[PDB]
Amino acid sequence: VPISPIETVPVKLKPGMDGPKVKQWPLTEEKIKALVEICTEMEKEGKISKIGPENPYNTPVFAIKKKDSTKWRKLVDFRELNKRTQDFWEVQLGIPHPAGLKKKKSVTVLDVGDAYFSVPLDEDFRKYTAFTIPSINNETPGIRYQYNVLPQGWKGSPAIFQSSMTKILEPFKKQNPDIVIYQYMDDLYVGSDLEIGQHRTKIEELRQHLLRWGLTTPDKKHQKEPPFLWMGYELHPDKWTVQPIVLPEKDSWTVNDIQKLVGKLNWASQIYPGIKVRQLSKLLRGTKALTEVIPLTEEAELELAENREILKEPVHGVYYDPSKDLIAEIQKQGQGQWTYQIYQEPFKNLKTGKYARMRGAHTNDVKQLTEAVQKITTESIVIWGKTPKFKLPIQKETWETWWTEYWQATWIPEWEFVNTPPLVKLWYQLEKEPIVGAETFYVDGAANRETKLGKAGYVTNKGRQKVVPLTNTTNQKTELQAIYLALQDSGLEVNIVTDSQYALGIIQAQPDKSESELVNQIIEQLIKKEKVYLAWVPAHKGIGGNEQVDKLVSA
Amino acid sequence: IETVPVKLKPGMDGPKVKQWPLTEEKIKALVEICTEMEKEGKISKIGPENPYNTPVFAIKKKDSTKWRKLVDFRELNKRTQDFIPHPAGLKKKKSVTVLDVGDAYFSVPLDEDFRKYTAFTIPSINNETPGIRYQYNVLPQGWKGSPAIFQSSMTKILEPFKKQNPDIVIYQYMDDLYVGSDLEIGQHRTKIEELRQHLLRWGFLWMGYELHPDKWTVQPIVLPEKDSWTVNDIQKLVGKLNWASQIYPGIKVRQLSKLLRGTKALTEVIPLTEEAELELAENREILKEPVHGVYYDPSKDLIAEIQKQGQGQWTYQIYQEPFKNLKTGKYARMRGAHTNDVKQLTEAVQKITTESIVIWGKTPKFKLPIQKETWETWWTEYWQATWIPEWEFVNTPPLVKLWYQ
Ligand SMILES: CC(C)c1c(CC2CCCCC2)n(COCc2ccccc2)c(=O)n(O)c1=O
Ligand SMILES: [Mg+2]
Repeated sequence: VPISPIETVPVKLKPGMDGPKVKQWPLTEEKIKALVEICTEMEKEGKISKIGPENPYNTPVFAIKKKDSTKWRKLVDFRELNKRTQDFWEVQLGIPHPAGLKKKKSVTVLDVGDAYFSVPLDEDFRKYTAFTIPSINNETPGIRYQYNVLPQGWKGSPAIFQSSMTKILEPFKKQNPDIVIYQYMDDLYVGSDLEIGQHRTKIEELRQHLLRWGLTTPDKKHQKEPPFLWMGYELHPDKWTVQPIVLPEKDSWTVNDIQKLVGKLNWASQIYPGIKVRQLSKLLRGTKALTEVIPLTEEAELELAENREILKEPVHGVYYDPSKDLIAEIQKQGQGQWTYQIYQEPFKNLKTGKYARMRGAHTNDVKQLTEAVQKITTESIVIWGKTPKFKLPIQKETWETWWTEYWQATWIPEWEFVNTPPLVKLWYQLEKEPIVGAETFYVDGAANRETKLGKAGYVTNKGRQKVVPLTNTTNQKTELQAIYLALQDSGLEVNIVTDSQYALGIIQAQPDKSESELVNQIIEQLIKKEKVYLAWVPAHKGIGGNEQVDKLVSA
Repeated sequence: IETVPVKLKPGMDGPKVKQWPLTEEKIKALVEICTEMEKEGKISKIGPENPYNTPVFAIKKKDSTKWRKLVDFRELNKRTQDFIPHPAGLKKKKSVTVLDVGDAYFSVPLDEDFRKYTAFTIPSINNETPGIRYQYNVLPQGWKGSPAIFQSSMTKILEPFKKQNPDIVIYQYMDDLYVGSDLEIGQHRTKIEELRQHLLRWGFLWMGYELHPDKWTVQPIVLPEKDSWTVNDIQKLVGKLNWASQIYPGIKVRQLSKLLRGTKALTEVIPLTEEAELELAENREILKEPVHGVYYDPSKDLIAEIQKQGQGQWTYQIYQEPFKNLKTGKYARMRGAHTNDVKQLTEAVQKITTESIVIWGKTPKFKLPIQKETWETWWTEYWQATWIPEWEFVNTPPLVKLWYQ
C-alpha cells in the first residue's frame, strides 16, 4: 500500500551567515562503537546518509549512557547550526489553558514517536546537518553522515513537524466535525462526545488515515490514563488542576528560594483562590547575586501563613460550556492586591487569578480596579473568545462620578455591583467652582538649593497666617507642605490657591494612597473635608496673596 | 500581470509582530472572508518557513452590515521603501466624499520577493488550533505601496472623468478616494454614483461619507466677556493669558494681576480699573491675529493632542513644534457613545486623522488622554477607518485643559 510523500519545507540559513564548521571532539572507544551501531541502523531506515569529502560542514556528536539502559543514545550538538538557521513562525507560541476546553465524554492520547523522523528535510538544507563519527584510533577517515529527516534538537524541527501534522489532520477534521484534536510535542489528544463505541472506530479511522502517510500509532490501549499530566497541569474527565503545590517550610530562605517561590505561587494562583505575593515579591528588588538570605517582614510572613491554609486542600476548576454565561468577580485584598474568580455557575470556578498594582509613587483604588478588569478581559479573549460579565465591589454611582469627572477617558465593559467589602470608593472629590463663604488660603513654599532650608505657609482673606521653617527640604516638598498646612488649619470647606504646577498635578490625579509620607497626610486631610476647591495661579506675576506669601517663604 | 520591483529599506527586516487576541465573532468573520479571498487567489496559505507576521482583525463599517478585514500594516509601512505633492486645493473645497476603492488594488499582483513580508495570522480561541497563515499575492489594502504602485494604473481610469470635470478635485490616500466638488448635494450624490459606474466599468465599492472642509471646526483662543469679575475669574484669566504669552508676543498681564493685589475671597467681585480694561482689550485684539511664523514642514511629524472636556466634549490641537498650532478644534457630536469615553476618543481620533489627510495628505501621531492598557484593549471594537495612525499616552493631567474651553 503506497504512502504519500510529506511536502518538504524550504529552509535556508540566516542571510549573511554560513553553515557550521566546529570541530569533532575526541570520543572514547566504546562511545565510537555505539554511534556506529546506531548510525548504521538509522542509515538502513533512511533517516541519514553517508556523504563524501566535498561537504565541509561539521556538527559534533556525543554519546550519553542512559541511566539503567545498556543501549547507548546519540546526541548531536546542533547549537551552532541553530544560531545559523533562519527563524520560523513557531506555531507553538501559545498553548491552551484547561479552563477553555469543552467537556468531552471520551479523550484518547495517541503518541507520535517515529512520526518526528518520518518527516523529510529540505534537500538543499541537508548539507548543513553533516556530522562525523571519529574512527578507531584516528586511523581512517571518520565516516561522514547527513540527515534526511527532522533531527532531534534542531531549531526548526518543532515548527516543520507541527505544520506537516496539521496539513495531514485537516482532511480528517473536515470529514468528521464530531471530533476535536490537539497536538503538542510527541502526543496527539483526541476526544469527542460520541457514544464510546463510535469513538473507538473513529480512533481507528484516524489511525488508518495516519498510515496513509506511513505514520505509526500506539496500537495498545495506551498506559496514559486520566489524569493527563501536561505542562504542569493535571487534567481529569470533569476537572483540571495544577500538579501538586506544596510549600517549602524553612527558617532560612535564600534569594534563589524567593525568585522560585515567585514562579510557583503565580502558577498556583490560577486555580488556588486568594494567593498574595506583594510583600514577598517586594523582597527581590535589589540584587542579582544568587545566594543571599533575607529576613522577611512581619507582613510577608503573615501573608505566607494566609497562603498555606489555601493550599492544604486540593482545588479544581470546571471546563467551559459555551451556552452558559461567563462571569468574573473581583475582590480587593489590600496593599495594591486584587483577586478574581471566573465562573459560569456559582461556586464552580473555571479559573482564578490575582493582580498586583504597577510600580508608581501615587495610586488610586478605582484605577487599580480598572487595570485588573483589562487584564481579565484580555485573558478572557484568549481563553474563551469573549468578555465576561463583571461583578465588582464598587457602586454604580461611585463609578459614574469617577469616569465622568476624571481627566482621562476610561471604560469598563458590562458589570454590576457586588456587595462584598472592602468596597472601592472615592475618598474625596474636589469642587469645580470656588466655594462661597469658605475661607480662601493662599499657600506657597520655597527652599534654598544649597542649605536645603525652606519655608511653607499661607495667608487668608480673614487675616489668618502661618509660616513654618523647614530643614532638609526641596521646593516640591514645601509646596506640598504649604497645602498641608492650609488643610490642617481650615474648616470643613476651604478654597486653596497655589502656584505649584507640581502639587496640582499630584492632586488632580486623585490619589488615595501614596509612597510619599507627605502626600498621604494631605489625602488624610482631604478625607476629613466636606468641600475643597483647588485653584492654580502662575508664580512671580505678583498675584496678591501669592505674592505676599511668596515673599515670606523665600526670605 | 507584471509586478513592480519592491524592496524594504536598507538594513531593515520584515515585520515580526504578535497577533493580538480576537473575539469569536471576529475570528469567524476573518475565516469566512479569507476563504473567499483564497478561492480568488488574492491570498495563499503559507508554512513555518515564513517568520514574518503583521496583525489582522475585523471591523464593521458605519452601515455596512458585512465585516471587513483590516490588516495593521503599520510596521511594514515603516520598513517599506519610500516611493504626489498633496493637493492644497482639496481643503478649500466645500464638499468631499470618501470612497473605499480598496477592491481595485486586488487586481494588480504583488512582487513575489515582497509577498513573504505581508504574512498575517488568523488565530484560534485558546490556541486549540494553530493559526491559519496567509501571505498576499495581490496588493494589500492598508499597505503604503498599494496606492503608489496603483496610481499609474489608476490615473488612467479617471481621466475621462477628469476631462469631463476640471472643477472636481480627486485625491487618493491609502484605500480611500477623496472626491471634492463645490456644488449642491443633489448634483453631488449622482456625480459620486456616476463616478462609480465609471469605476464599475473596470472591475465595499458602494458606501458614501460626506465631509465639508469649508464649514469645519477651526478656532481661535478666547477670553470671557464679563461685567462683574470675581477674584477667581481674574485669576483664571491671568492663567490663560500667561499661557497664551508663550504663543503670542505682546501679551501683558500686569495691570490685571494688579487687581489681584491683596488676599481677597475667591468669590469676591473686583471692579476692573481702566488700565486693566485697556490691557484686556489689547490682549483680545492680539489673540484674533494668527500665530506668527507658523508653517508646515512635510519632513516633520504632525502631533495631535486631545483633551477630555466632559459632557461628550473634546478639544484637540495639531502641531509640529510646541505652541505652533497648525490647527485647533473641538468636538461634541460623538456618535452613539454617550456612556462610553473610549468610543468617543476612538471616533475623535478618526475624525482628526481624516481632517489631517485632507489638509496635509498624511496622518498625525496622537497623544491620548488615556492609559495604555485601557486603550489597547478596546480601540479595535470601535475602529471604522481602513487606516491606523500612531499614538502615545499621557498619564499626567495637563493644565491646558480649561485653557482651551
Ligand atoms: C481533546 C482535547 C482538546 C480536550 C482535552 C485534552 C487536553 C490534554 C492536555 C492539553 C490540552 C488538551 N481535555 C483534557 O482531558 C480531560 C479528559 C476528558 C475526557 C476523558 C478523559 C480526560 C478536556 O477536558 N477536553 O474537554 C478536551 O476537549
Ligand atoms: Mg513661589
